Amino acid sequence: YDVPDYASLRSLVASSGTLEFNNESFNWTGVTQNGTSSACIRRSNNSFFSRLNWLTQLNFKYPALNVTMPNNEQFDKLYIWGVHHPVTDKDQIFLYAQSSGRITVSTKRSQQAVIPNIGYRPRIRNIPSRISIYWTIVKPGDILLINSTGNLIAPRGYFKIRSGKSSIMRSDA
Amino acid sequence: PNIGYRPRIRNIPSRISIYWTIVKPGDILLINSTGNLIAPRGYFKIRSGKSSIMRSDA
Amino acid sequence: YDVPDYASLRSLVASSGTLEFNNESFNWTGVTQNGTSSACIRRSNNSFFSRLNWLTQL
Amino acid sequence: GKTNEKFHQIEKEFSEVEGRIQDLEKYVEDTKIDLWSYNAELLVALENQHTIDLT
Ligand SMILES: *[C@@H]1O[C@H](CO)[C@@H](O[C@@H]2O[C@H](CO)[C@@H](O[C@@H]3O[C@H](CO[C@H]4O[C@H](CO)[C@@H](O)[C@H](O)[C@@H]4O)[C@@H](O)[C@H](O[C@H]4O[C@H](CO)[C@@H](O)[C@H](O)[C@@H]4O)[C@@H]3O)[C@H](O)[C@H]2NC(C)=O)[C@H](O)[C@H]1NC(C)=O
Ligand SMILES: *[C@@H]1O[C@H](CO)[C@@H](O[C@@H]2O[C@H](CO)[C@@H](O[C@@H]3O[C@H](CO[C@H]4O[C@H](CO)[C@@H](O)[C@H](O)[C@@H]4O)[C@@H](O)[C@H](O[C@H]4O[C@H](CO)[C@@H](O)[C@H](O)[C@@H]4O)[C@@H]3O)[C@H](O)[C@H]2NC(C)=O)[C@H](O)[C@H]1NC(C)=O
Ligand SMILES: *[C@@H]1O[C@H](CO)[C@@H](O[C@@H]2O[C@H](CO)[C@@H](O[C@@H]3O[C@H](CO[C@H]4O[C@H](CO)[C@@H](O)[C@H](O)[C@@H]4O)[C@@H](O)[C@H](O[C@H]4O[C@H](CO)[C@@H](O)[C@H](O)[C@@H]4O)[C@@H]3O)[C@H](O)[C@H]2NC(C)=O)[C@H](O)[C@H]1NC(C)=O
Ligand SMILES: *[C@@H]1O[C@H](CO)[C@@H](O[C@@H]2O[C@H](CO)[C@@H](O[C@@H]3O[C@H](CO[C@H]4O[C@H](CO)[C@@H](O)[C@H](O)[C@@H]4O)[C@@H](O)[C@H](O[C@H]4O[C@H](CO)[C@@H](O)[C@H](O)[C@@H]4O)[C@@H]3O)[C@H](O)[C@H]2NC(C)=O)[C@H](O)[C@H]1NC(C)=O
Ligand SMILES: *[C@@H]1O[C@H](CO)[C@@H](O)[C@H](O)[C@H]1NC(C)=O
Ligand SMILES: *[C@@H]1O[C@H](CO)[C@@H](O)[C@H](O)[C@H]1NC(C)=O
Ligand SMILES: *[C@@H]1O[C@H](CO)[C@@H](O)[C@H](O)[C@H]1NC(C)=O
Ligand SMILES: *[C@@H]1O[C@H](CO)[C@@H](O)[C@H](O)[C@H]1NC(C)=O
Repeated sequence: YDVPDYASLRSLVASSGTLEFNNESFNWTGVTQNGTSSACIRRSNNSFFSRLNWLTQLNFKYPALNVTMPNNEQFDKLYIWGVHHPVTDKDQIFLYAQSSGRITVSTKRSQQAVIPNIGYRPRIRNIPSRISIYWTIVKPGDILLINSTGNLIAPRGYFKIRSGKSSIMRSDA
Repeated sequence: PNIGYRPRIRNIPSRISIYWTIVKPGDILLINSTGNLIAPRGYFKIRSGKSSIMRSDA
Repeated sequence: YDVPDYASLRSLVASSGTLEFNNESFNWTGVTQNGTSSACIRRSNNSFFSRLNWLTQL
Repeated sequence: GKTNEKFHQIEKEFSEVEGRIQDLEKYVEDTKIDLWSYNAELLVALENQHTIDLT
């Protein structure tokens, strides 16, 4: 993976001091969820990140995903989603069945539009692809709308965020 | 432009992104587009002074 | 609307402290200017931002 | 009556949480406030020491 803004995500998560992950039931229809990879082994089995969801074509089809998730609670939500960049046009057609993907995650106050960039990268653990990870903060009363047509690493739920005295440290003591 | 859906505000699901351009004296502003352009109507005069902005309810 | 850099535009405009808008005659040919919207009402009529211009096909 | 005037400064209070830039502005403002708070304590305590001594 490769976070485009590593220091920004590392600061607000460390300042919250909590990882209370709550699962939310989305409506991913027409796609195959729970995609696994051979470079991320869990209990001698192929697995992925536990807080993300890899979406893959179903019966050589991939309908456009228009799934909303309103925030009716009284605290801010931190959604962690990702964009997967393939290596070749053959792998893009094999995985998402569309030669040009696009991901749009928008709220009432902000919008994020990330287009995948197919290309080669240096191999890490015999994998030449990369994943870019973005975060979205949803206010109370705001509505999270996720629209994409491929190459989307869907989130599994929201991360609770608060303000406290927590911080981060780099030491070997 | 990025075509896509957004949450509806005042029964409108579209968005407008706003950018600013500063033109120096002697510089030439060239605007080229083929669609989805919100054209400006004129320039805004800008100077340097003691002005500022403030958020209060007094 | 949605400004990609809200704090940058809000800072330089407030530091200037003036809004002397001057109209400039452009050359928008082949398009229909003065596009209006139903979500921005002015004097019980459909209108838009007074400092912008919406371009639509002709 | 020996004050100094400042017109335009950075934003010192924030509503939406941001990344590195918002953390830097909250640290520059906190550095100036704590340094001037110590300078006010040292100036008053030094002047009070001399005023009692001369009296
Ligand atoms: C565009 O340019 C890039 C350069 O960045 C090329 O990327 C290289 O591609 C080659 C071949 O595809 C890669 O080589 C592969 O490396 C894998 C990892 O190597 C480690 O593991 C092996 C053991 O498996 C060790 O021996 C090795 O020392 C490393 O520790 C290997 O697993 C691959 O093995 C394959 O070939 C061998 C024969 O040599 C077979 O026996 C295997 O079964 C398997 O098929 C392979 O060697 C290389 O790592 C890539 N990166 C770099 C930086 O070079 C792109 O390939 C190129 N584009 C095109 C279209 O060619
Ligand atoms: C945000 O979320 C929305 C909601 O899903 C998405 O909207 C869908 O986008 C997909 C994009 O692929 C649309 O699928 C395409 O629809 C086209 C519309 O054609 C219909 O209408 C015409 C009349 O205008 C009829 O004549 C025609 O028969 C259809 O009934 C199709 O033309 C497209 O066809 C393409 O795919 C087929 C394979 O299925 C190829 O054979 C074709 O050659 C062609 O390449 C395609 O089916 C879908 O219709 C949209 N839904 C709605 C409700 O509008 C947004 O895309 C999404 N935004 C983003 C950025 O992802
Ligand atoms: C992809 O996913 C997004 C989710 O973000 C969908 O967006 C929603 O779309 C629906 C329908 O298109 C929207 O619902 C509409 O809301 C409008 C505003 O609602 C306010 O005003 C009405 C009074 O007009 C109040 O009753 C209401 O409480 C709100 O205060 C309504 O004006 C619309 O009314 C239409 O339907 C009714 C019947 O229910 C008719 O009587 C009307 O004449 C009119 O035709 C409508 O209800 C909704 O707001 C959108 N956003 C969200 C966050 O849900 C996209 O539609 C979806 N893409 C596709 C292709 O489906
Ligand atoms: C910056 O500003 C410049 C100045 O206007 C813009 O340049 C124009 O760009 C448009 C883009 O659409 C050009 O329009 C296209 O011109 C093509 C050139 O074809 C001519 O030349 C060939 C020989 O090379 C002749 O054989 C042919 O008959 C033409 O005389 C056309 O092929 C295009 O056709 C497309 O549209 C028609 C519908 O009108 C379709 O039927 C076609 O299938 C095809 O899709 C089109 O007409 C225009 O020519 C450019 N002008 C100049 C002077 O170069 C830049 O685009 C602009 N930059 C940006 C980023 O906006
Ligand atoms: C999921 O989306 C499909 C769209 O075809 C819709 O029919 C279905 O009711 C949705 N399910 C839920 C739980 O929203
Ligand atoms: C995906 O896996 C999770 C747990 O790993 C499970 O709760 C969920 O039902 C699975 N979904 C599908 C479609 O298999
Ligand atoms: C506007 O552009 C057209 C291009 O067709 C040109 O003929 C005309 O002279 C221009 N008008 C002005 C005022 O520059
Ligand atoms: C657009 O409106 C302005 C004032 O609202 C007017 O001066 C201008 O002539 C109009 N242009 C067109 C093409 O109608």
